[PDB]
Amino acid sequence: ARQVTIIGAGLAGTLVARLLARNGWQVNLFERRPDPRIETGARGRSINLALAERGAHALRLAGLEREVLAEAVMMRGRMVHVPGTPPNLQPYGRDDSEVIWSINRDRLNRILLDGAEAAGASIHFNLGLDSVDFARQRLTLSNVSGERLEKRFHLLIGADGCNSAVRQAMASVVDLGEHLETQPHGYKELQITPEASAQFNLEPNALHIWPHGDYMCIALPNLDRSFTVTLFLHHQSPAAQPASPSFAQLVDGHAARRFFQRQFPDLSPMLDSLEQDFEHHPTGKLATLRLTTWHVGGQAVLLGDAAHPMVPFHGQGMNCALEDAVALAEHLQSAADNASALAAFTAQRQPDALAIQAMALENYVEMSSSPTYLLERELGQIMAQRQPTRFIPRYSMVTFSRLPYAQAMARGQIQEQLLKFAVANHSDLTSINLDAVEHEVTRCLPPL
Ligand SMILES: Cc1cc2nc3c(=O)[nH]c(=O)nc-3n(C[C@H](O)[C@H](O)[C@H](O)COP(=O)(O)OP(=O)(O)OC[C@H]3O[C@@H](n4cnc5c(N)ncnc54)[C@H](O)[C@@H]3O)c2cc1C
Ligand SMILES: O=C(O)CCn1c(=O)oc2cc(Cl)c(Cl)cc21
Ligand SMILES: [Cl-]
Repeated sequence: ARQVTIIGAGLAGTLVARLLARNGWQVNLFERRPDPRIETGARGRSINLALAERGAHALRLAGLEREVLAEAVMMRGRMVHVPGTPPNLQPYGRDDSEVIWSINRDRLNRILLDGAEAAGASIHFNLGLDSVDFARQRLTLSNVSGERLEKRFHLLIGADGCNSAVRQAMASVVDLGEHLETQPHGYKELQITPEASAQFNLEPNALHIWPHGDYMCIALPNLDRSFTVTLFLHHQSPAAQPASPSFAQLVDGHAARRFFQRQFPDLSPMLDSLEQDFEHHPTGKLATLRLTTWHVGGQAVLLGDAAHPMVPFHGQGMNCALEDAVALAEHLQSAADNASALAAFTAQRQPDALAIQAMALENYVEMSSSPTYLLERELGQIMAQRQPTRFIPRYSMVTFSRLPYAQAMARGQIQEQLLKFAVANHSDLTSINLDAVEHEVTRCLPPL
């Protein structure tokens, strides 16, 4: 039986542990945090995420989809809250088969842990990777107190998140060709209780957005009708706009309350614990990190956030990480050797990770910050109606299909240019020749 050591019992690491263990690999998975399945007297994490077709299909292959979906809330569409305008749902797809699912992060992680153990993986908690000696094939782990433990390894999988210790260890034996693109927005998680969401008639089966140009709020529903709200706001005000809102200006919870009362007046009354949440929940950091290299020979490989940190504006990081886990297990299972598997996995996934990193950055303006847009959207709908196997909106290709991200991006670019050019010198749809636009669709977009 082939042996593997996985660092990080998060989403990708646990899924790849199950896929490999059920194929007979001897799997040891190491996690810095305690086992979340061991109930303590501490209050649990209300953190949630959007599960889409890529993630759901990965869970389906693993035999875990039904269990995960049993505690997921359907989000049929985007509910945009602009003061004055009544909120009106913008459906994501054609029917309820084209939806996204809101799931509690910790619940997803517990289901994956049970799944990895049921397949035969051994999971070791309270052990964070500190260093790797590639030449001697040993690694060093430690608990929070720094009590060290050394282990021999044969194949090392870094599924240890955006601040990957495996990636840091690889960077000492190979040039990873890392390019870091910092994101000016920080984030803060806030809560809407079930009583407040019901009192204000906040739709449970939708993804909610409060756009505000350079900043915005989003909310995802929970099974109990509470919502987790995320504020995206610049860490600091730029030199060009010193007065512009930023986390630096929000000195305490009371300052945060005044900011919400002014900028998000229909949201502030639903946020009963705004002051406490603001002061007790730390401000998160966002970034895009691109690597030229994801592996060291046949010895180690990165996947998920360890390989390609991305901004969260498309809700695709976990989806991508689960898609990576499937691809990695498939390559490892069937390759001539580990070195061939890792090189093939990297070559296949790198262009797709670059594509979703670029599309995630682009989705921010779509959510937060039109006259030409409406006519383009209108013409796009007719083209999707006339040619449903050729004209598929980029959001649908990314969210509801398994088309490689790079292909979704390439087809999306053709569509965006086609629409932009077609509407360019026209006031309305009546002056636009629909057959000439459809001609371009049949000429430039092969059927899927
Ligand atoms: C604000 C925000 C919202 C998001 N919303 C969505 C969404 O709606 N949909 C979506 O698809 N994605 C979303 N994402 C992205 C998603 O959270 C990540 O892409 C995903 O969790 C990556 O999975 P992973 O397994 O690679 O890493 P992680 O889930 O971070 O797991 C890494 C694991 O490694 C462990 N670890 C770290 N260092 C060590 C070490 N040295 N030794 C041992 N263990 C270690 C960690 O404790 C953790 O258990 C969001 C991200 C952010 C920041
Ligand atoms: O474009 C939209 O209507 C939503 C995009 N999105 C998503 O699907 O899941 C998400 C999760 C988060 Cl955290 C963010 Cl910021 C956006 C999304
Ligand atoms: Cl994301």
